[PDB]
Amino acid sequence: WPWHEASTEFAYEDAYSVTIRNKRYTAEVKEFELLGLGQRRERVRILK
Amino acid sequence: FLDVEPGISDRMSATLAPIGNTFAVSAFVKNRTAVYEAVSQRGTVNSNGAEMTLGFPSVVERDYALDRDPMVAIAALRTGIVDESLEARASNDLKR
Amino acid sequence: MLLPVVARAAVPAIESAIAATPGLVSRIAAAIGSKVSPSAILAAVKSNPVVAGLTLAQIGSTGYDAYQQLLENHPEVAEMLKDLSFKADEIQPDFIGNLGQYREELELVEDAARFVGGMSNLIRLRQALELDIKYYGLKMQLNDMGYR
Amino acid sequence: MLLPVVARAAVPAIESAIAATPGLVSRIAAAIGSKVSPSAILAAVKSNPVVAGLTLAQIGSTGYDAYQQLLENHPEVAEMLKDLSFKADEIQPDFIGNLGQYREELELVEDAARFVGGMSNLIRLRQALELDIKYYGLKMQLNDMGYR
Amino acid sequence: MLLPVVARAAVPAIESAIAATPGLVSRIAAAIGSKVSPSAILAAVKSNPVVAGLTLAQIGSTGYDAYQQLLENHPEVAEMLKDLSFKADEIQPDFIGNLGQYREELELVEDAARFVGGMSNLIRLRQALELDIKYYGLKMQLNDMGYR
Amino acid sequence: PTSMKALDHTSIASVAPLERGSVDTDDRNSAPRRGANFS
Amino acid sequence: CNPEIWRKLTAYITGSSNRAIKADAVGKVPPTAILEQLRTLAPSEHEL
Repeated sequence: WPWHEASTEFAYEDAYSVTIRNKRYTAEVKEFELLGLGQRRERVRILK
Repeated sequence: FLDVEPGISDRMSATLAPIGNTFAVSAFVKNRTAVYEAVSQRGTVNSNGAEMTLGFPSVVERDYALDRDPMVAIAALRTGIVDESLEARASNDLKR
Repeated sequence: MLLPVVARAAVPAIESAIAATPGLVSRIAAAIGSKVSPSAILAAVKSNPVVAGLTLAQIGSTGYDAYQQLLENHPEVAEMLKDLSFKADEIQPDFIGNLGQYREELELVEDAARFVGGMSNLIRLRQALELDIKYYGLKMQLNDMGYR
Repeated sequence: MLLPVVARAAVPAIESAIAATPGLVSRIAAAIGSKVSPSAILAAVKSNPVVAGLTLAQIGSTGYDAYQQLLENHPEVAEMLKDLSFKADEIQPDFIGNLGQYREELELVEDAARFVGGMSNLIRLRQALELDIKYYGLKMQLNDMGYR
Repeated sequence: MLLPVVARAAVPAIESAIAATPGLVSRIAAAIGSKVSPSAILAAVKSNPVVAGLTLAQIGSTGYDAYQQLLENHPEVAEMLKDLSFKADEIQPDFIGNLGQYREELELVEDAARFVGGMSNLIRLRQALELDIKYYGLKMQLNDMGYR
Repeated sequence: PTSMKALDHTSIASVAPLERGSVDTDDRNSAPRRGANFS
Repeated sequence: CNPEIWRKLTAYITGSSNRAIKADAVGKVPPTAILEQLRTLAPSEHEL
C-alpha cells in the first residue's frame, strides 16, 4: 500500500556544549552513533 | 518490498518500555484533580459555576495520522462555525 | 554582556556615524529612550544587544554589515528585531499588492488571525477596541438592571 | 605574561596614545601605580595582562579594539578586571519616587502579556491592531479570490 | 632555518632600519657576533631564528610586529631568546626597608580576606559598603514591587 | 541545537563551616622540590 | 512555643494548607529545601 506518508525518515542532529575552566567545549552528535551503528544510512524509515 | 529490521526495533522498544510506565494516562488526571483541589479554596456559586475539561487522544491521534493540527478543531468547538478560507477536503476533515 | 567579536565591528561604526552627523540624537532618544548624552547611549549599546541591534537597524549607510554580523552571531535577537523593525507601508495605488513590500504586513495580519480565529473575528475585535468607552458602561448597566 | 596576539594590538596603540598626548601618562601612572616613565608603564603592560586591561581602559579612544581582543584571548581576567574597574553610576534624586509610580502600569502590561503570549506576541498584536483597515479589506479580497 | 612567514616581515624590517640609520649595523654586529656588512648580518638573520630575534630585539621601533610574529611562529626560541636578551634592573636603596613596614598590614588584609571569602569577594564587599544608600532603597523598592 | 542557557543559571544552597580557613587556595601550584646532592 | 512555624513549614512540605492529602498523591521534597526555608522562618546565626 502507500507506505510513504504513514512513516517518516530517520535522522537527528544535536549538540552538547559546556564551559569548563572558562573553556567552551562542544560535541556534535548524529542519529546512528546513538544506536551503535557503524554504517550511516538514509534508506531506513520509522513508522509514525 | 519492505524489509523489516530487527535490532533497531529492539533498541527503540527497550527505550520505550520504561517510558510507557511513566506516561500513563491515569497518572495525569490525579495531578489535575490535586492542582484544582489545591488552588480553589472557595465556594463555586461564583466564578461562573463549575468548569469541565476533556482530553481525547483518539482524536489527537487521528489528526496526527492525517497530518492535521489537533489544536484547530478544538478552537472551532467554542464558536461552532468553520472557516471557508481552506479547501473542501480540509473542511470535511475538520467537520468530521 | 555584548559579544566582543561583534562589538569590535559595532562600536566604531556607530562612532563614525555620530562623528559624521549629530542628527541621530533625536533618533536614539525616540527609538531607545536613553539619556541624551552620547556616552549614555554608547554604554546602553555596550550593555544591551537589543539596543545595539536597534542602533544598527536605525541606519543603513555603513552599519548593514555589522547588523548582518550580529544577526549571524546572536540568533535570539532576530525575531525581536524583526518585531521592532516594522514600518507600516502606507499605500501602493495599484491593484497588484506584490509581496516585495506587503509580505511582512500581510504575514503579520495572518499571524494575528491565527491567534484570534476568524478574519471577521479579528475585524470585530479591532472594531470593539476602536469603539467608545460609553458602550462598555451601557452593556454593564443593562447587565446590572437584570438583562443579558 | 601577555599573549603575542594581544601584544601586537596592545603595545603600538598605547605607544600612539602616549605620542598623541603625554597628559595621559601621569594619569595611568597614578591609576595603575607605576613609575611615570613610558618605558616603565610599558614594562608593566607587557608583564601583567590585568595592568594591560587597566591601561587599555584608561585610554578610551584608540584602545577599544585592543581591549576587546584582550577580552577574547584572556577570558580569565574578566572578573578581576571588572572588579577593579568600577565607577559609581550616579543616581538621580527623583529616580526612586519616579519609579514607584509605574507599578500601576507594569502590572497591567505583564497581565496583558500573559494573556497574549510573549512580549513579542503583544508587540506584534499591538502592531496588528495599529495597522490600517485597508489591509483587512485587502486580505478579505484575496481570501474571496482564493489567496490564503 | 627560519620560517618564510617570519622572514617576509623580518627581512624588509631590518633592511629598512639599516636604510634609515647605519649606526645600528655595527651595534648588531657586536651584539650578535657577525661581520659588519649588511649582507652578512642579513644572511645570518635568514639562517638562524635566534640571531633573527636578537636583531629584532636590537631594533625596537620598526621591528616589534616582526618580533612578536617570530614569537608566534617559533615557540621553541622563546626561553633561549629571553635568556640571551636579559638586562637586570637597578634596585632602589630604600626598597626593602620601605617594604618591611607593610608586614603588619598585609596580614591584616589577609585576615579580612579569610573571613570575607575571596580577594574578589573582599573587593566587592568594600565597594558595596562604600556604595550610596539610594541603591539599597532601590533594591528594597524593586523587591517591594515584586521583582527579583 | 537544544539550548541549556535557562537551565545553566542556577545556584547551590550554600551552608557555612564550623571552622574557617582555606578559602582562596583553590588554584595554586608551586614548583617541584629538589632532592639533596649525592656523593 | 510557637504554633505558627510548625504550620507554615508543614504547609510548605505537604503542599496543602487546608485540605487533606490522599495516600497516593504523595510527593518528595529534599531536606536542603526545607533547610533553606527554615532559615527564613525561624532565623538564627548558627547553622548547627
